[PDB]
Amino acid sequence: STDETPASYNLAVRRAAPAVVNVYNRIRTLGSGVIMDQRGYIITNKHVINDADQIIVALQDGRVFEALLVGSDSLTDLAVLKINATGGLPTIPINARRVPHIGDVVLAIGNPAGQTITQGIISATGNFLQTDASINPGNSGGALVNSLGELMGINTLSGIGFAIPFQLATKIMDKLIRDGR
Amino acid sequence: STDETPASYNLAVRRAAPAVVNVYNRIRTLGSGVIMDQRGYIITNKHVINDADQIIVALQDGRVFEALLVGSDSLTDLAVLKINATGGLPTIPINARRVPHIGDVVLAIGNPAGQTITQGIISATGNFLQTDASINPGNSGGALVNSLGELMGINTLSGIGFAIPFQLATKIMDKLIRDGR
Amino acid sequence: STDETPASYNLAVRRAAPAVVNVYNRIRTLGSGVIMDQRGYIITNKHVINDADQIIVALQDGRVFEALLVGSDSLTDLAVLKINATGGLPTIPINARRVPHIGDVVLAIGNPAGQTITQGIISATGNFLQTDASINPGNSGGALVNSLGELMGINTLSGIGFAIPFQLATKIMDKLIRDGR
Repeated sequence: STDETPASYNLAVRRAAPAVVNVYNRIRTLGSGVIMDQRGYIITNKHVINDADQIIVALQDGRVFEALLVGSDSLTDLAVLKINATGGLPTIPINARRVPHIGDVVLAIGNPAGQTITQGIISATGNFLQTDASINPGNSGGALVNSLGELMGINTLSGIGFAIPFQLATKIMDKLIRDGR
Repeated sequence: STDETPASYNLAVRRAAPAVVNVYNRIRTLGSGVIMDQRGYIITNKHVINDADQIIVALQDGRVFEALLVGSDSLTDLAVLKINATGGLPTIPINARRVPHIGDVVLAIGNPAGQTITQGIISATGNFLQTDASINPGNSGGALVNSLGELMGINTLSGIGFAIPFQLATKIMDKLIRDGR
Repeated sequence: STDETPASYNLAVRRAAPAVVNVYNRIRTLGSGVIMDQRGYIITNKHVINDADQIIVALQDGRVFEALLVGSDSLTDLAVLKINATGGLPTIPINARRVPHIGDVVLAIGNPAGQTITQGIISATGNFLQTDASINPGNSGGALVNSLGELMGINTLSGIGFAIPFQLATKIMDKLIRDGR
């Protein structure tokens, strides 16, 4: 037993969990969020930031920034936030070439802090992406990733949970960065 | 990440999901079902077909047949249906030599349409077979299969779900084909 | 399909399930328990044994002993029991060198009898250890183990379940064996 290695998805956790953050109002805990790029853009659910006097974001490595709302799309309950990149921001691994398949193992990473991670599969490929991984306020707005750590979706609320396919989330983010809502 | 392959049970989905079908009344959605053989026999739960004026079955590939009730067993809540085989029916993979073991990974495949798939293990080998895979109306009457795609059980209703061991389901089906109920 | 082997965690079940036992009052079913050593010591939840006129323990191999309460810690809801070792007691595999990581696959083994086993991962490493494996009265007081079979925690009550890290459980047990509560 000692020589052999336990089955684990910790690899995906190490690669992806650093990029998932807390999101607060100023002090209340709103929900989770995901760092998408070095520029300092962050995706979260619209309902999380719907009534925020001031928005604060907290990484797992201890850093704490203030975020400004870039914009939101009601239809997808998504919202993009912006923060100053110190130089060295942890970003969510993304693979635009990866094709999500039904039955793929997925971890739902959320940060209501500690950090909570649940495991499931893709029930139905994205309409949105379905998974039997628990999706709750604690991980709403966080990332859904495969065993590799590659972003599959953004966890959203409202036995089956829902995430927004990463391809669509990318596109919505871009269009929100350029135009606004 | 791009070079490497995600952990997935999609293999089992491709092998088994084609054989799981919808079941309707004529238009209401009754539940799920499983194609067992080329002859055109289909297992579903008795409660699904309990009050059907007319029974319709819908495959994932787009075909739609009418089904006639062969018979049912109250004790197992099972029911066998019959449809004309076009020539080329997708059937549920079965291995009579395979011995289900506790801890075996299993996918519960149901078709309330899209098609919903959940993942778990065998908690207790069949009394019936137990699994922590979600078993709900959406997948009641559908198939439970291992990572290979081999039929383990027929999902049934009434944290733990229940499926009827494929060995018993086979036997009950045969006896219903010969005698009736 | 027949040549190939199903994905399974049955290995861990065979190695660990023998050591998980039933716990009764004398006849009511109280909960689950875990055999820790050849001496005949057994960990269970304090709430399970809180009001026991007489305590009985039942192994999976058919043997039935009476147990005496060594002591308990309210804070961890743990309780150590003692039974005469026949010679050949099945004990829960323990690895003091093993470091539990987030994302590790874990089976929650409980014995409300049959024996119920559920699967999940470590959401948060132990405060206590979190897992999305179902933790219910049926498996409260039982073992949580990895794919190897190595004890990770003692399942406890009160979408996320809780287990007491095996390192802490070991220490609490020792201190209860020496002093009492």
